Amino acid sequence: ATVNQLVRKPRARK
Amino acid sequence: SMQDPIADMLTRIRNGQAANKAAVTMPSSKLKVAIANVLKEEGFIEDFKVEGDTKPELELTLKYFQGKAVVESIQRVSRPGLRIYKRKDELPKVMAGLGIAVVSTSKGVMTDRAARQAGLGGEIICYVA
RNA sequence: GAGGGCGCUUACCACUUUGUGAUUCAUGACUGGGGUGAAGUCGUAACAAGGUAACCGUAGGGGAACCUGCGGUUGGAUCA
RNA sequence: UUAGCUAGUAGGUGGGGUAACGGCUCACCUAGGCGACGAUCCCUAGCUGGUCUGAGAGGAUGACCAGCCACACUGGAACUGAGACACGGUCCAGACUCCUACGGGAGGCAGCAGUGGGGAAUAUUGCACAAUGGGCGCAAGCCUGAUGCAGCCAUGCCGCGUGUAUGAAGAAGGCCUUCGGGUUGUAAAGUACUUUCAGCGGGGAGGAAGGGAGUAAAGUUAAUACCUUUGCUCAUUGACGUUACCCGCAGAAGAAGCACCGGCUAACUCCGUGCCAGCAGCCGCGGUAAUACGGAGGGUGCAAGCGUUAAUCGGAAUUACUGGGCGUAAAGCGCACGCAGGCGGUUUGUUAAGUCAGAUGUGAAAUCCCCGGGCUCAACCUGGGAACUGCAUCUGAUACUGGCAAGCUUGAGUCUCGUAGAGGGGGGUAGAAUUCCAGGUGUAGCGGUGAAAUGCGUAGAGAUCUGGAGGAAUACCGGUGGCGAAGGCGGCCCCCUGGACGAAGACUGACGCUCAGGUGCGAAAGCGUGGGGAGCAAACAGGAUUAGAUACCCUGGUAGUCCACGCCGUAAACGAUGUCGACUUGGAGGUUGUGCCCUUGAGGCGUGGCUUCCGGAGCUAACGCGUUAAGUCGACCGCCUGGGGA
Ligand SMILES: [Mg+2]
Ligand SMILES: [Mg+2]
Ligand SMILES: [Mg+2]
Ligand SMILES: [Mg+2]
Ligand SMILES: [Mg+2]
Ligand SMILES: [Mg+2]
Ligand SMILES: [Mg+2]
Ligand SMILES: [Mg+2]
Ligand SMILES: [Mg+2]
Ligand SMILES: [Mg+2]
Ligand SMILES: [Mg+2]
Ligand SMILES: [Mg+2]
Ligand SMILES: [Mg+2]
Ligand SMILES: [Mg+2]
Ligand SMILES: [Mg+2]
Ligand SMILES: [Mg+2]
Ligand SMILES: [Mg+2]
Ligand SMILES: [Mg+2]
Ligand SMILES: [Mg+2]
Ligand SMILES: [Mg+2]
Ligand SMILES: [Mg+2]
Ligand SMILES: [Mg+2]
Ligand SMILES: [Mg+2]
Ligand SMILES: [Mg+2]
Ligand SMILES: [Mg+2]
Ligand SMILES: [Mg+2]
Ligand SMILES: [Mg+2]
Ligand SMILES: [Mg+2]
Ligand SMILES: [Mg+2]
Ligand SMILES: [Mg+2]
Ligand SMILES: [Mg+2]
Ligand SMILES: [Mg+2]
Ligand SMILES: [Mg+2]
Ligand SMILES: [Mg+2]
Ligand SMILES: [Mg+2]
Ligand SMILES: [Mg+2]
Ligand SMILES: [Mg+2]
Repeated sequence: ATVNQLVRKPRARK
Repeated sequence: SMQDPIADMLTRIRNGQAANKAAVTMPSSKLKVAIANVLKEEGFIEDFKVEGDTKPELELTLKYFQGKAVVESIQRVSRPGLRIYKRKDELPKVMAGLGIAVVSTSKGVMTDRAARQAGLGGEIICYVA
C-alpha cells in the first residue's frame, strides 16, 4: 500500500 | 505525528464542515495563512483571525448553504511520503474546471486559473472540490 | 666490416596427460510421500450439547479415523 | 534456497608499449579495492529506433526496414595493409568427409538457390546488369545471387466480378400444418438490358538519364592541334514484357462457399436414438416429447475465403503508481529495543540543491499523428509540419522541499512534591487442607459408580483425637478490578529494583516518529546435568463397559509437574485489529488523582490518567465498530494474490 515499500521491492508479477 | 500540518489543517476543516460546527481553531503558521486567505478569496470560507504570538492559533469561520456543506470534499494530493510536481501546462483541474487546485509557486499561492496568467508550476497542495 | 637470413635456445601460450575437487544433465536397483478415483473392505471422527464440547501448540500411544497428558482460546450448547 | 569477492587485484614511481590516455605490460613501493543504492556466483537473452495491445499509465516482444555490436566448422596466433586479429587471406591443433600409386593432400553454403535431416510448418537448383548503389580504370568498358525482377506459397492486407431491369394464383418440389393455409418465393423459369475481368485480335505511355560519332563557342597554349566545358545534330541504349493502359468482338455465357442455430450470442420446428452412442469454450445436454445427439426443412453471421488449434495483451482495479486489501473471506511478524533507510513542529536569513519559467544545442531516417499530392480506387508510396513528454548547458524567480546560520516553544525530555498497583528478582515466615508415620479410644466394613468390580481392612481399616515429618498451592478478600511490551502476574513481611500517572513551577531547545538485517524477552509440553517428591498424572498395571476397550468409568502408578543450571523459541502467543500523532455529537458506570466550595456528611462544582457496556452521524459484504474506530487523515514498517499440493 505504501509507495516507500515499493521502493525496496516492487509488486511481484505472477 | 503532525508531520504534514497541511493535511492536519484539511482534517480539521472537513470534520467541522460536515458536523455542523460554527467555527474551528487550529495552530497557525505562515503557510496555513497563505492557504486560508486564498480560500477566503475563493468563496469557500468566510473569515480568519490570528491569536497569540508565542503560540500562534489560527481560527476559521465555517460556511453553509441551508445547513449543507459548502466544501463537500477536499483531497490532499502531495505529501511528505510522495512529492507531486507539475508544469505550467500539466496543471490538473478539479471537477473538469469547477473546483480549484491550490498550487504554490514563486509568485505566491494561487489557483491553476490564476496560474494561466502567471505561467508557472510547482507543488500541488490540495484539490478544493 | 656493418647488416640480414637460416638454425639453435629461452619467455608467453592453445591443444593434450596424470592426480584430485566444485558444478550440471541423462540413466538408475531401491525408497519417501502426496494427488486423482460414484459405487471395494474397515470403522463412526467431525458438523446439534454430533451422543466424552470442539480446536491450536506440544509429548506419548496404537491398522486407521483418533485417544490421553499439560497449557491456551471461544471460532461451544445449557446458563445466573 | 548466492554475502563476502578480489594479489596485476586497488593506487604510486620508473622502464616498456600502441595511432592516442591508461596495470596495456614489467620490477619496485603501499594495502588497499569492490559491496545490502546488489559486489560476486548461477541461469537466461543480441540491444535500440519500433511493432502489437491498452482511454491513458502501463504491459508483452525485437521477423520484414534502418542503426550498432558480436560471430563466419571448433580453438589459438600473427602477418599483410590507411583501415581486420580477416565470411569466399594465411599458419598450427582437434573434429568430420573426400582424393590417393599409402607416403600424403583437399574442404568450410550462418552468400544466392538447392539436397539430406530435424520439426506442426516456410519457395525456383530462374532472368538481367535496363535502372539505382558500390568496386577498377583517363574514359570507353567490365564485374556486382547487392539490388532490380519473375515463378511458387489464398501467407497477410486492399479492390472488383461471379449479372441487372422486369416478372404472382404465388408453377413444381421439399418441409411445416389445428389439411383451411403458410413457407421456400421475384427467388427460379420466361420476358428485356449489359459486358468489370478472363478468353480472343489490334494499338500502345512511362520506368532512360546518359553513353557514343560529327560539330560551333569559350578556355589555356608558340598554336587554327590535343584536351576541358557549354551548345546543336544524327543513329541508338528495357530483364521485367505477350507491360499498365486502350480499341474491337461474342454471349450471362468462364467465375460462391463455410460455420452456426439452449443461454452467453444472431436464428425454430420435425424425425431418429435412449445417460448407450455422441456432443462440449463455459453452464452442463440425452435412460421414452432432446430446437443442445444424428439427419432433414428453414434461417442467421461472414465471404474468395470461412472455421479450428497454439501464442501475446486487453477484458483482469486478478501484483491495484494511476487504481486493491489485511476484526471473522488469503493476509498485522508473539512482543520490545534500536543502527542503516524513509520522514519531520515553528520564525528569520542565506544557498539555489530538488522543483518551476525562458532560451540554445540535441533527441538519424523510416513507423504513428495533421493537412496535402500520386498510382482509375483502396492498400501502398510520398511532401512539409507536429510528435518524439528525453538529456545536457546558460539565464531567471524563492512560495514549498533540501543544506547552512541564528532562533522560538505547543512536540519530545529533565527536576521537585506526591499517590496507586498480583511489576520482576532474592531471602525468611504463617495457617488450613492432602498424604505418610507414631500413639490413644473404637468395630465390620471402608472405598468407589448409572449399577458393580479391581483395591484396602479384624496385623484393627475407615472415622475421631494427640504429636511429628515432607511436598506444592495460596480459600474468603476478588470485582468486564489493578499492573506489566507481551506470554503473563495473587498468603504475609523485609531488602534490592523497574516503569505508569497527577499537581505546582523552573529548565534544555526538535533533542522526534518509525523500523529490513541485528539484539533480548517470550504459555505449556519436551530435551541435558544434579537434586526433590505430597497430591495430580502420558505410557503402563488391574477391574468394569463392550462386538472388541486400545478410549470413556474406577482402583493404583513412572516420566513430568518442584528447584538450581542450561538449551529448545513454537501456541486459538486472540482485542483473530502493527506503532505514533491530529481532529469529529454524546450517556450508563468503574478505577485513579487533583482544584475550588454555606468543610454546613464519606457530599456540591469542575478537571486529567486508565477501563467496560450502550448508541447518533459516518463507515462496513453483513455481523458490528462508532472519541480507546473498524469515522475522516498523515508518518513508517510487516504481510497476502483461487482451493488442495503445502
Ligand atoms: Mg463421531
Ligand atoms: Mg465430539
Ligand atoms: Mg482445554
Ligand atoms: Mg606508468
Ligand atoms: Mg534482406
Ligand atoms: Mg540488422
Ligand atoms: Mg573481428
Ligand atoms: Mg579468424
Ligand atoms: Mg563461404
Ligand atoms: Mg540462404
Ligand atoms: Mg523428421
Ligand atoms: Mg409442396
Ligand atoms: Mg476484362
Ligand atoms: Mg523512351
Ligand atoms: Mg437470440
Ligand atoms: Mg454439430
Ligand atoms: Mg425421444
Ligand atoms: Mg477479399
Ligand atoms: Mg490460451
Ligand atoms: Mg491489470
Ligand atoms: Mg480485492
Ligand atoms: Mg481467513
Ligand atoms: Mg499482537
Ligand atoms: Mg525519426
Ligand atoms: Mg521526415
Ligand atoms: Mg509518413
Ligand atoms: Mg483518393
Ligand atoms: Mg496439612
Ligand atoms: Mg531558553
Ligand atoms: Mg529426556
Ligand atoms: Mg484412565
Ligand atoms: Mg527434567
Ligand atoms: Mg505460528
Ligand atoms: Mg471477540
Ligand atoms: Mg444510528
Ligand atoms: Mg457502539
Ligand atoms: Mg498458491
